[PDB]
Amino acid sequence: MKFSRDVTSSRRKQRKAHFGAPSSVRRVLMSAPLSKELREQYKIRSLPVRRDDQITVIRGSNKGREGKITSVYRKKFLLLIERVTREKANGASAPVGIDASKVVITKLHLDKDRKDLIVRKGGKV
Amino acid sequence: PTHTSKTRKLRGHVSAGHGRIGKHRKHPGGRGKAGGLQHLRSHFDKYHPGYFGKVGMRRFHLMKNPLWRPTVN
Amino acid sequence: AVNIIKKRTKPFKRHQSDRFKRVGESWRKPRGIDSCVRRRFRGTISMPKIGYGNNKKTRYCMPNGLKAFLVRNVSDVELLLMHNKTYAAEIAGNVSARKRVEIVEKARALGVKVTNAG
Amino acid sequence: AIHVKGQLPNAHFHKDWQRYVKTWFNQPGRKLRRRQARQTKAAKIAPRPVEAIRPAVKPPTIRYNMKVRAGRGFTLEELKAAGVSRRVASTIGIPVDHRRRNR
Amino acid sequence: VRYSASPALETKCAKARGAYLRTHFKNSREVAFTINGMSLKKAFIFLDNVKEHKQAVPFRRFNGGVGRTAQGKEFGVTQARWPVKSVKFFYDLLKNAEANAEAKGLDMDKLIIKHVQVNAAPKQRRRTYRAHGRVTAYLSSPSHIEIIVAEE
Amino acid sequence: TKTWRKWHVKVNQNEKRYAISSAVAASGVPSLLLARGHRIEEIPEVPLVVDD
Amino acid sequence: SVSNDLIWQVIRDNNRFLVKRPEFGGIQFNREPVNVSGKNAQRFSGLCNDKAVGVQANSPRGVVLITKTNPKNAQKPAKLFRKDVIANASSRKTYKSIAGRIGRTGYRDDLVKVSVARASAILSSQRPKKTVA
Amino acid sequence: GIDIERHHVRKSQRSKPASENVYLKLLVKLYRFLARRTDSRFNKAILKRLFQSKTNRPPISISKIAALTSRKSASLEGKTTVIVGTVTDDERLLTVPKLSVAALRFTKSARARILKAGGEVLTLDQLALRAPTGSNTVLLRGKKHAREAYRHFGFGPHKHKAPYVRSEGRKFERARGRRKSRAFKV
RNA sequence: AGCUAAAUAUUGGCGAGAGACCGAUAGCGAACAAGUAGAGUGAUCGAAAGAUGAAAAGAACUUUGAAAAGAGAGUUAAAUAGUACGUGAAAUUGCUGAAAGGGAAGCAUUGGAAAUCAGUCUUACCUGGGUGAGAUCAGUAGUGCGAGACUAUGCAC
RNA sequence: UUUCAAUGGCCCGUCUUGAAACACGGACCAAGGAGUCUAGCAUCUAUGCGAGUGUUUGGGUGAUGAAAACCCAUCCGCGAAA
RNA sequence: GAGAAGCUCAGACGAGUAGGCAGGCGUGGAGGUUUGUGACGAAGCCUUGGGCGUGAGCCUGGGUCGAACAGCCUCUAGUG
RNA sequence: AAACUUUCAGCAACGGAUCUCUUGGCUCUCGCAUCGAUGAAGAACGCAGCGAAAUGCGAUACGUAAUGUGAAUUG
Repeated sequence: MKFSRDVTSSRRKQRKAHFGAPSSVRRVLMSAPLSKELREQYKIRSLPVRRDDQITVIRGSNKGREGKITSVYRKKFLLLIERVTREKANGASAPVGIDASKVVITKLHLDKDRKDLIVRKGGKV
Repeated sequence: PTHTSKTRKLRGHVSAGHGRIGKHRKHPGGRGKAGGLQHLRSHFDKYHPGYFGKVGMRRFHLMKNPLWRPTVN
Repeated sequence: AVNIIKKRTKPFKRHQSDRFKRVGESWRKPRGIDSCVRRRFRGTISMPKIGYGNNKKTRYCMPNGLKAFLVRNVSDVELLLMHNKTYAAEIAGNVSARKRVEIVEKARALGVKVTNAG
Repeated sequence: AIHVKGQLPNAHFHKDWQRYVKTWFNQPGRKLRRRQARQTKAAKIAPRPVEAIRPAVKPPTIRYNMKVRAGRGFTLEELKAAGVSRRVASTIGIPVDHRRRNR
Repeated sequence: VRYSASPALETKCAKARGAYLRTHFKNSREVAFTINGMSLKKAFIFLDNVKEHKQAVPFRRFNGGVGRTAQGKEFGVTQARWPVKSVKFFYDLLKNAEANAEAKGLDMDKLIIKHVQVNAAPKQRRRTYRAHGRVTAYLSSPSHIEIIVAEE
Repeated sequence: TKTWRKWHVKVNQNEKRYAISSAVAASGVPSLLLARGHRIEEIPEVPLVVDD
Repeated sequence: SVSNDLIWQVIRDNNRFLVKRPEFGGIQFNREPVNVSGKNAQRFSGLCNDKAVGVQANSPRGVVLITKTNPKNAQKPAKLFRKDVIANASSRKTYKSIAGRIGRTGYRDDLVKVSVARASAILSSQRPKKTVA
Repeated sequence: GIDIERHHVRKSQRSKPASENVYLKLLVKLYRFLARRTDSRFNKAILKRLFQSKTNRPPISISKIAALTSRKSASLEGKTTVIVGTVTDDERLLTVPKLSVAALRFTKSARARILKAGGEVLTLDQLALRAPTGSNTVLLRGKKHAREAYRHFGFGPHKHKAPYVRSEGRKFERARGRRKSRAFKV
């Protein structure tokens, strides 16, 4: 149960904030859990998703599909992963968007900002 | 509550308990207690005698604190 | 539950419901100042009256002498363990087929008749 | 028209009274606001007493002259008798009432 | 899509339809009623005769104020007309149904029009101007037409 | 609808205390707890008092 | 203060084990574990009466006798109820055991017939099904 | 067709209390059996008064009980008094005698004064235990017309009843129609 | 002649937390590019209009047609979801099937004709009784004092 | 359920002494659609207390999480005298 | 025993506008309760099938449908 | 006997009711005090790679400087 007077339990307000959040907020919103090995290594439960990230799908029809995040569609809260597509009528390939919470990261895209974020969150590198 | 009101029982009855002849028109005998000396006299004189008229002498700026005197037996 | 006799089997349709589609067949008491139905003129439709009431001993009983008790689950069916010869289970329409199978099996085990089995 | 039992009606609602209706839905909020304000005042003036010392006076009517209540401030004669200057009384928290006199 | 009825073999029938066709619904209904139940070739011959005024389409339901001709005695009525626009829409649909039957490989010698139906499409609205500054509706009555042909 | 509708209802303090006392006495009756729907079949004692 | 009549007055029209249906003129059922007759009556209600008897279906076979203990344990629901289980023997033996433990002891003489009937119904429900396929 | 007059057909009495008090229901249940299985009219009177409303069951004071039970030609020394209602305390009675009173309910002051004076207080079920047929019991009821509504009831010309006024004093129904100096008197 | 905080008001503005309120003819006029479209010279007046699908995967290709489109196909859990898209009533309309009809129809009572629906009882308990196996029951009797009740154990086999 | 046969059956609502009326409204259907709330008064009923009765003008537990529940003092309203 | 608000026996009676009273049916929301119903299909809708009640209405079979809904004791109203 | 008309049912139409949702409205409560000649509110005209509306902006024109986050915008 929430107690803070600055915390709103209104469903209307919560939905408005979620569906109207800007790109910076949506980046934090689109977060994926780390694998078990990554959890031991970095002492971090989950991180926001990013491009060039190796993930495997846990839910949905494309379960057990390993791939690297090719793009992050924050406008639609979707992740476009490599080789995760479906055939259109004419034979072209249309990528299938996957929610961030439905995938688990198996290999981070390490950089200065990513390492600084991990250390800031209190995790081993 | 509303569900125990007479209005619920009057649903389906056209006149709503106010009659077909006399109906429930707006004020048909005036507003308030007007007419107590002309057409409400039969009610005023029977149930509120002494309503019209002046009796006694006025007292300007009456203050009840000097007159305060409750009694005990 | 023996020799069940119904005084009237017609459903007391509302006046002029057969003529106007905006007028439903659900009974409404006519309250017109010139209502021939209310005045009960010869040849007009009959109005529901307390005299049409059926015998208290045979009231609410189905032609088989039972009363259709609505049941929604196996726990509801178990309520008729002792009243097997007076109540018959009627499975609720919103009950899924998977739960309806269990309801039918329990009713068969308890001997309770099912009005809408299968 | 009047045809029922009881006293004659006396309702004073011949004006636009509906635009000047005062509700009290903010009563618990006002109570909390006043409590918070006096708690803040107590904290900011600590360790000084929250309420200043007040004199004991007799109400001015026969209806209440047998009781004792709290006055506004101590008279100059009372302050002089007690040995407190009128200028120092305010500094040390003693209210001064120049209008009241000791008869 | 869903058709009104099909109580026959689905492998020996062909279908055609046309939606929101700007032709008179009443005239299309009369043409459909007349051409229902006849063979495809005789239907084409009859439609050509209606084109050339050799034969007429009887008006049985929407016949209010319809003129009388001697060509209605074939169908036993007095009121008959020659709806050219409706006949052409039906001719095109019958040709499409024939093409579908040819694609299906059906025997195009016993093809009989088993089903034909006309429904009222949503009305297109225009305005006409009346006396004393009045504006009044000038709606059209388009038709949905479906045709099923099958072996006899 | 107007805001000045009588939303709040006043009850005498004695009546409120009567209702609270009745509720406490009812809570002390094991049969009433079962009737209200509390699963107290295996409870050791009613009223149930635990250590400080 | 608190009596069986008072408890019945409180729970007669509002309690967990009462199933009320407006059909057939307002019928009622009682689902109390210590109520054998199944009717919503104070005499047959196990929540009030100090001496109460109930019959339940034993798993996987048999019946269970529910007997309220001494009234001194009314404030101790853990010890208030007594469970008895019959062996997988003849129905005649089960009825005789129930009659001995209910009627011949003077516990509830008016409930022996309904207890035997409920035990018979439970056993007749538990008997194997002659599936006519 | 039958020509029968129906005037006193539906009885205008109460067959059960209008209240939902469970304890009053238990008292009614006990006295229904008592009145039905006994020939004493005391039990029937108690049962009838148990149905009565609050306005039909006025309170009675201990001073009134003492005054009624201490009459010279009364011979009421140590017998029980029965009232179906509330027993109130009269503080004007400085010394309370020893009284045995049975009532539906007692006020705290009245019960304390009765107990202090060596008397006893019993409920209706206790009274039924002591005197099942109401033998040697002084049955009383409070003054029914002491209510404020009865000083207004029957108001009219020359009825000398209290009018419904919003205040008191002059300028409130003490003018024409109430004195000879202003047209007519009442 | 003059100044002065606090307790007080606040259908405007800004920020925040809620609701026994309304659920698209409701709730603000405006849930939608609403004081917008549009009307009047002008002051002013002032709407209507929410929902495919989880994801466009928004129907490749063949064929008929001038085309719009149709028929095959294809996607989908669903096209009884195809953008004229959640479900999809009534008024009204077409086809099919049944019935009736001599200047109204509709209704009520009774019955015929045609169509249609349920009544599975001889489940279950029990008397007699052919074949059949089987740790064998009451009466006994031993195991918190009299006595009624019962679980377990040896005889009774 | 449909239809047939015999008998009976005037179009509903409304004003009205009187409506089938040559009196008025009603072409059809869907959705909406009219005794509500408040300041009082009167009767009756229920509840609590009772010569008393009324905690919420206000103050406290208060900070937690508190428009709630709970507690608290002096006045005051009505009644106890006309 | 017979939801004592229960059970049981007997007698008489039954028109109704305006109007009065009582007991009930139905709708939206709230508290309590029902190891309550439900994607193995809730609500809604259609129905040339069935059942109950004098009636307001309710339950159910068969289709369509896709995400919530109901019984009982009370509270409440922009409730027919 | 057809056609026609009427009634019902099954499919297909017209229409958008019912059901379920809702970044909306309404109401209540709490907190705050900040427009302008150093040019306000409002109006007009323009600004994007493809832009009429809304939002934002002003020839430095869906904007520049500075700070924060850290791989996107998306048709």
